[PDB]
Amino acid sequence: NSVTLHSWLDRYEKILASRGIKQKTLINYMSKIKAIRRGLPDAPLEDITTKEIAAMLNGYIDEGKAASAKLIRSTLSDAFREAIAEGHITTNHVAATRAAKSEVRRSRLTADEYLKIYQAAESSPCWLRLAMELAVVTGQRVGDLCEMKWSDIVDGYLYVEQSKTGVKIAIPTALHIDALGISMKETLDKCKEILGGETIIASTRREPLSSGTVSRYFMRARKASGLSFEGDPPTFHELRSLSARLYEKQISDKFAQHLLGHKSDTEWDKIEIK
Amino acid sequence: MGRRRSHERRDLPPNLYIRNNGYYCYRDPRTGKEFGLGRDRRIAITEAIQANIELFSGHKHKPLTARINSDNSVTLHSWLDRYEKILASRGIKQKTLINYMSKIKAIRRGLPDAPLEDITTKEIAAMLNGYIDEGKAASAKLIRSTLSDAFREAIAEGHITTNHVAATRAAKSEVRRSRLTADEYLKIYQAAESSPCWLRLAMELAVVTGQRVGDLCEMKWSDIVDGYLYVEQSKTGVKIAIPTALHIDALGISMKETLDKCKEILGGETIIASTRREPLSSGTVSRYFMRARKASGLSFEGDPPTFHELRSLSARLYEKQISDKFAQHLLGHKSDTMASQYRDDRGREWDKIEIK
Amino acid sequence: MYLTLQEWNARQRRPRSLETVRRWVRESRIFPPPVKDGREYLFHESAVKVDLNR
Amino acid sequence: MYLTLQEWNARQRRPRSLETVRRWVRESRIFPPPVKDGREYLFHESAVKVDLNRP
Amino acid sequence: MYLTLQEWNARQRRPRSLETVRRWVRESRIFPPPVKDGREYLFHESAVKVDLN
DNA sequence: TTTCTCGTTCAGCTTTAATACAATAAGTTGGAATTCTAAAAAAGCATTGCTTATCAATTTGTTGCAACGAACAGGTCACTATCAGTCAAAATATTGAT
Repeated sequence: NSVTLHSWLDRYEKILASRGIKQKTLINYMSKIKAIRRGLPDAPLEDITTKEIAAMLNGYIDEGKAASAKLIRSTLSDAFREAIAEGHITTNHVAATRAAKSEVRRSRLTADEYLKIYQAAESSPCWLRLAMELAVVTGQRVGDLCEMKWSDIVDGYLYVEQSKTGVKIAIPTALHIDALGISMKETLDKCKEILGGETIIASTRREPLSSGTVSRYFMRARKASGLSFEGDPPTFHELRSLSARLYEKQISDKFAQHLLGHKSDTEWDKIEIK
Repeated sequence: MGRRRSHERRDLPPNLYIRNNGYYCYRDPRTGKEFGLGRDRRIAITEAIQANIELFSGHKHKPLTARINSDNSVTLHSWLDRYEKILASRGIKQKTLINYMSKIKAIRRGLPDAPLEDITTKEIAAMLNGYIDEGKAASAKLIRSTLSDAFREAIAEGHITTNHVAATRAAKSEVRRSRLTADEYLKIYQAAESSPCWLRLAMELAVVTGQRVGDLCEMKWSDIVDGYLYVEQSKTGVKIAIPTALHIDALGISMKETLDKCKEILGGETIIASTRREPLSSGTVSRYFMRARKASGLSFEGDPPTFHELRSLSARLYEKQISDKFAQHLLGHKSDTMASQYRDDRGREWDKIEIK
Repeated sequence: MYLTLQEWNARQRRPRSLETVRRWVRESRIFPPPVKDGREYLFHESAVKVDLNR
Repeated sequence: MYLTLQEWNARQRRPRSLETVRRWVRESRIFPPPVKDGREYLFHESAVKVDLNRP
Repeated sequence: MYLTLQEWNARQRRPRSLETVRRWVRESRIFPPPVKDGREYLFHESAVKVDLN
């Protein structure tokens, strides 16, 4: 015999542990499995009906967390699909449901807003301002900005190894944003004088900092400025979105794509005469 | 019967017996005859025991944790034989049909002889994953796809009602075929001196035309008219005309200059012929290209490039040379999905960004 | 995956004496045979009993 | 890739003694046979003990 | 995983004689039915004495 | 003494990019086996007085090895009785009509 839902979810986690994926990634799925535990009773898989699955799913959709429902529904479905592979059951009662379409409500950042936040970051340490200008001049993600060492800079270049995708690019130390008044070179040297550490962005103790504190302190200066938005207040990651939006009208669109680390393509167009 | 049990079969499998000469012979449930196989005991029984993989002859089966659902039917190893009779009527090129047979053969020595509604999804995964642990991931994907379409056609003929293979996932390859730069190009062409002369000419001709090695050995001196190079790809079927005015400065190779070299040194009916003035195969051209690769001494990360990689290097060069739309029509490729998945680097060269 | 004579007898419908386990091997009552590797048989992960009679 | 005397025995179904493995090498109970290199023996990746006896 | 004839009857409320229990086997009065190992019968831990008629 | 001060991991959430699904058509890469071909080795070329083999006709000791007579497989057909398979025997359950 040996059935039951929970018993399977325990033998399912080990399966994903051999899939060979990122660390943080494996953790994301685990958090989804635990939610299913306290979301559905402990009984054989062949007993679980599609109704109970949608009863728990919609429960997270009404609470406002529609995005979470999508992942939990997409993860719970994979468990059953791998369960059938073992010969446990015969059908996937999760493929009968429908994922709730969620729309991104995280507002973007403009030029005026950024200037209002940078000045409000005065009460904050002396590395936040540097992290802001750097994240906008390089347009890189907060994750790699913390793993940047002064050894990466080679003859006027900036070797950056993206952790997320894995793309490898080299941003020259000649860039400059013509809208806020920031220069790549002047920004880097400003970090070598003020900060002074092994990494371009360090702490007051001359030591590397986590990527969870760089955007954390940025939030404090966000609510301290006193700016209202529509939806969810922008974050530190938005500096990356603002970076490209500026470089597209400062140089070229093909430049913003190469700066971010993209390869493929994927508002108010103009109707030319021809 | 006359002889139900005996003191000789007492140490022998159901099939196979022993004569008065101490010899053993295995019966045949198709005529009632037998062939002499073995002089020893633990050998004839250890031989007449794997054909004995199918005592259905009593015994049934059951793993750890499972359900029940069956009745009666027929074999299945035979279905793999009837499936081949259906694929030969689907009108397929003489090269793709062979690709399927090789896979079906792997399914033969993979899954046990068994009815069709017996082979559970778990059994198919045990064989599938077996090829993954060996590294052959790209193979498990084709074996699964083929074994999947086999059952699909089976259900459409009143034999099965489900497709257990659709339950299991397919491996995801990563393509570990390293690319070839322009610098490593000259390094190979320089070591191609020990090899025949047609190699270097077809090596440059394969980078100046950016054509396939297969169609590269199909071009004749009659396909050139008014300065054009009419080439008919066999893989897709696209038809293009390559101008004899092309040129690659990154390597210093002129189109017309390379063509003439194959008219004097080589000579023959085909642009690229052998020393015997005869057309070569598409497997011999890329064959000798390997020799110059290993003799070079250069090292890569993963799997060494190939002669087909020249087609890729040709596209990357023409890109910066003239334009992007130019290295798209020449390769006889359309759409807008591979044009980008053929310009990448795949962990080799850094994508440097310039002020432009 | 191959197991020993002791580990194999532990994963059966009913564990018997080691003596009886050795007997089955000698009498060839298991598909496939253990194959002596040195001085200790090595059962296959799928090697199950068959049992004969007269 | 060639494994050593210890490395090879550390990958078998049942790890034995170093002196024991040395005995097989002398009894040709190792197919294929290891190669002499320096002072130790180098076995093959797919090297597995066999029984050169037919009772 | 299974239980011997004695180990199964000893757990019962009214442990009957060996013969009587062996008779409920040939009369299929025990479901799930027991399997014969070599000389003894190994029932299931949940096997009960289904008395019908 | 007592208070000022920062980085982490946890957990319930939200967002950013690549890979989709399948049948179709080859391409690659380590050898295997037949046949062309230059590379090697044995032999012909070259020749003459002197050394060694050529062989009958018939008696006597010697020996390789086919010619057979049994025994141990080597391979196919028959002994001896009911498996192996499918239809009818024998009368009413179950179903259809009064």
